[PDB]
Amino acid sequence: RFPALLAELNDLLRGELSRLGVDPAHSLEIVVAICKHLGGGQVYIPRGQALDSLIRDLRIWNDFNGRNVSELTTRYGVTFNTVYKAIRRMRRLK
Amino acid sequence: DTILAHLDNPAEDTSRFPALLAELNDLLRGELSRLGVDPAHSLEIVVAICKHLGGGQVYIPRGQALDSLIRDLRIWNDFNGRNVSELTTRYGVTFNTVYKAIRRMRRLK
Amino acid sequence: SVITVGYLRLHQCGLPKKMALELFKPFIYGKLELRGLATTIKAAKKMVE
Amino acid sequence: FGIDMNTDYTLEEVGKQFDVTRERIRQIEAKALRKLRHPSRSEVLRSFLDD
Amino acid sequence: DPILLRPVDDLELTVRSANCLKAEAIHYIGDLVQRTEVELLKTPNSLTEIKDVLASRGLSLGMRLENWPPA
Repeated sequence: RFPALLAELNDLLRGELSRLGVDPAHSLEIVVAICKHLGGGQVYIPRGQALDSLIRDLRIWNDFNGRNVSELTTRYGVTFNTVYKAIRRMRRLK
Repeated sequence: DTILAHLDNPAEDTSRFPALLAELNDLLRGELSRLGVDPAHSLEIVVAICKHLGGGQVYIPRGQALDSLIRDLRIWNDFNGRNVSELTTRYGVTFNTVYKAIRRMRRLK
Repeated sequence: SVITVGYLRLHQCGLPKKMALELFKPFIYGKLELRGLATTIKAAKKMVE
Repeated sequence: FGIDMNTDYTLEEVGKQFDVTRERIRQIEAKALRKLRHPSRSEVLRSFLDD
Repeated sequence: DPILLRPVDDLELTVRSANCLKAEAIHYIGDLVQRTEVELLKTPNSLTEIKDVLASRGLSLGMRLENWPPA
């Protein structure tokens, strides 16, 4: 399992480096870094729901300008209370 | 992103292995500073790692397996179909190693 | 060391710089630690080197 | 590792204390180690690499 | 005045009031303080919750401020 998995990781990493403008051939040491502080066994890296929900709400309130609550509910599939929570959260930051 | 500055501490708020891979972006952004691009782009890569590599679990080796993998990948990245001798000349390896790398590329799905 | 003549005041002696850091080296380590420019003692040793 | 103690204890020696789990304690050690590899606390530790 | 340049976030106002002013897109405390009471009552749903909170902060609507906004 591990050789093919590592190959997929490396090629996807270098493709994203090319997408980000960096040289793809700099992916290898990154996975080597992935080795040096993470080698030893198998770990589960499924979603990381925190950042995904945060970017979701960020896009939600970016779409919000003054009155699009109905459209936000229709598109993102979240009710108005979540919109209120997001607006309060963006009010917290200055 | 942009607001990622304010997100600096909330990025690891009530977090998990994201924070572990936040360490990754540290290294990544360090190399990004080494690379010359702005380090604050690192999060993009890591969130991409979450979307196209996340959802499962992977076992990681420790030794010569990754050495063979990196040698073979640096061999096969320049293959165009008619440059086997070019690979042998450039990478200082015999025809056996480059042909094995080509077979590695062929046998995958 | 060898002795030599000096303009100095009556209570002053000319100490060369090379031996000054060697003699007070532990004091340099302590002052560097308290001043915060050295994270660890061996880092201070490298710095004085 | 037996730090601050007269002796160390193996996986089976620590299993009988808290829980007999074999891979779980190993991954606990691995998680603690990778947490200690974070460049937020390990900046001072890295200096000790030369010795 | 160190309050005119501050945004409307420093009011700790009610949810209904925090929603009504977004319809007119008020971003500065000076922007709302320039607006008088005779025209802010047309929006639906506030009339009993602004004077007290503004007086607690030493401000009152209807005042005239020049060079606004100073950017």
